[PDB]
Amino acid sequence: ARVDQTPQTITKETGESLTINCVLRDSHCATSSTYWYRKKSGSTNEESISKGGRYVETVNSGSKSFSLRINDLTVEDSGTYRCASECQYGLAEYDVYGGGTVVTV
Amino acid sequence: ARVDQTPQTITKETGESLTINCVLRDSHCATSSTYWYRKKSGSTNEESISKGGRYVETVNSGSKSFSLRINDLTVEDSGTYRCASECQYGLAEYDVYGGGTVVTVNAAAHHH
Amino acid sequence: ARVDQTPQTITKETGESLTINCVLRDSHCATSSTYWYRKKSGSTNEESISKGGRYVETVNSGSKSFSLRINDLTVEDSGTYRCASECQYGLAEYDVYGGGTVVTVNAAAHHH
Amino acid sequence: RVDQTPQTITKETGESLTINCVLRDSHCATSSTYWYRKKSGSTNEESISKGGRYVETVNSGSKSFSLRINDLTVEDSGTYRCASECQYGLAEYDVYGGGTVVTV
Amino acid sequence: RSSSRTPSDKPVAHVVANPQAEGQLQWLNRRANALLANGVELRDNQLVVPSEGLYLIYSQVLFKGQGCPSTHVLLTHTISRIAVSYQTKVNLLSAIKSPCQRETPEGAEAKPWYEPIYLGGVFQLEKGDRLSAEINRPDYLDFAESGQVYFGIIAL
Amino acid sequence: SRTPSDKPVAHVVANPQAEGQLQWLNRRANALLANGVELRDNQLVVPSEGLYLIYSQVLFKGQGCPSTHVLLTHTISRIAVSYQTKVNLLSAIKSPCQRETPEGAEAKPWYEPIYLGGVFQLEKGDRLSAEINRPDYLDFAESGQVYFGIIAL
Amino acid sequence: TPSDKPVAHVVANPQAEGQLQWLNRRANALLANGVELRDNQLVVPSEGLYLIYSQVLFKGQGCPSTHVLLTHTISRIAVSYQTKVNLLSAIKSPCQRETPEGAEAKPWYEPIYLGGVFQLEKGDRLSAEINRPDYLDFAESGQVYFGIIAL
Amino acid sequence: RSSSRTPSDKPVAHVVANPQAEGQLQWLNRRANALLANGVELRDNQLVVPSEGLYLIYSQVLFKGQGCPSTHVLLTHTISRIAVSYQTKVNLLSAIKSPCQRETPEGAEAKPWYEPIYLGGVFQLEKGDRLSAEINRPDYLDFAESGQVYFGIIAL
Repeated sequence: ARVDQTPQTITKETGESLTINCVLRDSHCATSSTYWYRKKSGSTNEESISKGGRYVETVNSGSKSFSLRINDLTVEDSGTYRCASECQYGLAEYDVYGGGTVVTV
Repeated sequence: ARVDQTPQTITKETGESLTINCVLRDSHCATSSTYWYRKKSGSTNEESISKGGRYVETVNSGSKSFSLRINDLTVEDSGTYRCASECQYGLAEYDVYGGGTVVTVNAAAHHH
Repeated sequence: ARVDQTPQTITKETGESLTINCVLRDSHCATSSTYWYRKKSGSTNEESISKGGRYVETVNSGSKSFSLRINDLTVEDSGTYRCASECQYGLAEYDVYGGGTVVTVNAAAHHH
Repeated sequence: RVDQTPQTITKETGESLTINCVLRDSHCATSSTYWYRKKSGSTNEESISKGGRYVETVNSGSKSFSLRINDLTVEDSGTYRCASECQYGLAEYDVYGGGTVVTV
Repeated sequence: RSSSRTPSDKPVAHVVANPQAEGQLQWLNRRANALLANGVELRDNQLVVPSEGLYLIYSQVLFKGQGCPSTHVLLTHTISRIAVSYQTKVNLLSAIKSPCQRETPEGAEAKPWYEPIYLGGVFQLEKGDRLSAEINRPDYLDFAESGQVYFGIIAL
Repeated sequence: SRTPSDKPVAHVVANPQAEGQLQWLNRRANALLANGVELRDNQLVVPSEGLYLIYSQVLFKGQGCPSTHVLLTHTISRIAVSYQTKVNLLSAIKSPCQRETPEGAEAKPWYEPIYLGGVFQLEKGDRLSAEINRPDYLDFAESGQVYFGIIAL
Repeated sequence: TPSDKPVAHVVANPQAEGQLQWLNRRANALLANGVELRDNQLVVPSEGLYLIYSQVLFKGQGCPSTHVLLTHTISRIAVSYQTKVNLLSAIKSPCQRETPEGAEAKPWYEPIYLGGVFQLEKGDRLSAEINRPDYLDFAESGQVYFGIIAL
Repeated sequence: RSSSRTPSDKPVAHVVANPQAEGQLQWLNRRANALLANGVELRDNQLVVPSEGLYLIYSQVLFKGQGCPSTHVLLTHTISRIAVSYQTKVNLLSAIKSPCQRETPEGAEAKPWYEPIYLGGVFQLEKGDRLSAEINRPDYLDFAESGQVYFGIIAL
């Protein structure tokens, strides 16, 4: 079905950069107006991601996929990776989602 | 019988601690990759229990048995708890399940 | 009734002529598009009768009615006969059907 | 497979039909062309000859090849199912299609 | 002997179930009070959109049985779309109905039950999109009379 | 572990706790899906060109025989990159119920199984699918009554 | 990038009037690497262990009379023992009783499948046959088939 | 006056029921077109896997009765596996069939019924695994003619 996020469930080591990729399967969404949502494990409020250096958008326009990077994984690193995109055709405007959980021991 | 939950029907009081034991019967399943799932009474969606705080886990690979002690028990945490394990030998990878239900009664509040 | 064949139960002699008439009641159907279908005892194939020779079809647009005289009455042609026509008004085009059975037995042949 | 173009034809005596079939399997080639006429209403089947006046406009780009039929009276009316032999590896087969012409 | 007056219209389709067909959902258009014109094609129980634009999709199914066995029966009815842009079948309109919660009748002279389902909505469709109406249990279809099962789109 | 690996293989079994649908599972005791065969959308993906053996069994059970006259079918299909159309490779049909629902001495559970098997030449990326028309008579209450698998010979 | 070993999968011709005739020049069917189809028979080209399988689907448009018994057998006549012997066999009664008495016909379907591993030698003749070729349902997709593969 | 000419290697077995077994399912290999070689054992009507690897399991059983005594008849046929890792009998392949749908000579005579059942699948087996083909009613077996009942494995 639509939107297949590659790292769905990840278990990484303290200090290890985990890369999160989302691959679009609906050929109507654009990888240019990409959005990222994190919900840190244990909270029930969805926060946004400010991509400022540590989170790099290694978007691949060929595969209609976008990527995100973390660095020096911490020990409090707990959060569910959710990606979104602002698809747009003629009239209709919608968004699409994926799925992803992170665990750091 | 490919994973055996010992406490099938339990009745504890709010503020207690129940231990559920699971013993492996397939020598291909490992005591390292164990998982627990609960289904809250009256709901259909099965939720996945997280490892931290109230849920302490004792694992012994020698006897291939793992347990899940549940502390600070409330009356809203009554449901069917299952244990799980990841098995892998040759080209095969599968999982195994169990079953066991908990019922919690309350303790009222002495109103003078 | 969207076309009605008049003869329902017919009893003919060894080798004679059965006449089946169908009258168009829908002014959307044209007498310029006629089709015929017959059935055989226990058989499951809808066959198309051809217009020529032993199968005679007469069309008169005034009453919007057509007939089918069949001669040389073999007794293996015992079955339910339906008629059809092509109707088309505006953006719609459809066809209509009927129903009616024929039965014929044999004779003594005078082989003394 | 096979996409024979003359689906329903009821032309009048004296016409000319070009019969093209389009291949959908990348195993079938426009190399093995052939048609199986029916000669009015028969209870068997016949064939049809090629190599000269009954030649085709075979075009591999559209994966269609033709059948030039002239002076149609009543012997040039029948079911011209189309056929081709497809081959990829250890498999060898042929495929059929469909298309009829009628001249009054 | 017939005639036709001014059509002047746009893509339309209204197909009806085959009455003399066994347990299957086969759509027909060459039957009284049915339409399939102006480019809409019925390929394989599917409607082919001939041009990009907004369409209205509708369908009705009537389920009838002459008794309720005990097996928890759920009657479903869905209109789906497979698009050229996203080639996965997704539901646009759906409905579910439980025909009988009543304990398996130990004796009622069969108790014939009737349950209908209707679906309708407006959607944006693209060129070459294939719409499909389906049901889960074709053994309870009541295609006896007409207008009891149908399926259609209309270019608004 | 003491043994080596081999050639593309798959043996998937129906989900017992999915009453109402035919979901193929591979992460269950005595099931296989390895060496390149992918399970995408209830479909097996051929990992390499070659000769494969495909098989599937389904067991149908119903309570009493109603007067609906149902036809039970079971088919294995292949949609190839070479021919992008659903074609059936193996098929079988069975009519289980002739007589009407008993009006005296009722509840008559009938059981009818169906088995399919054959060898075919498949290409890379071909998606194989085993399906049935009436998934309401499935008897997955016991182990290995419904299954589906391929193995490259 | 080729493939090898004797293989065969033949399917009945739908245009075969009341008879079980095996065909090979159709889409999903193979017969290569030495296997010959002679007189409705498969000829093993090399000695080894082969996998033999076949299915036939029986259809009738009503219960005719008494009890008809449907059989389907794969037989082998070898160069070492020149008699046709049955390797795999199955019997099935398609109609139980209640031949249609006035009430309309009720088409019944009964399939039968056979499969096993056997040792075949050079020149052996395998044949799949059924007793009532008048109830054959060879309509479209492979409902009846017969094949071998060198393991 | 004997010899051999071909080697062959794959552990294989194809055993057939004993015709002189009046009321039981005893598997035999010393019959014309039957095989059991390259290490496979048959311990107490059970096949013993000689090496770990991928095997193909198949079996057919044919049931015959000369009349239906009571509607309540269930024909079952299952292939079991006991592994060294999990010492309990588990079903690998199973099938059930009901030969008699009510009736029970209410207006008929001794109506001989025949019902075959076939089982097949691929499994990964380890050294020492004991496979067993069993049936619930050993009195309805029809092994009177030929290859109608059998059971076999082959290492692919």
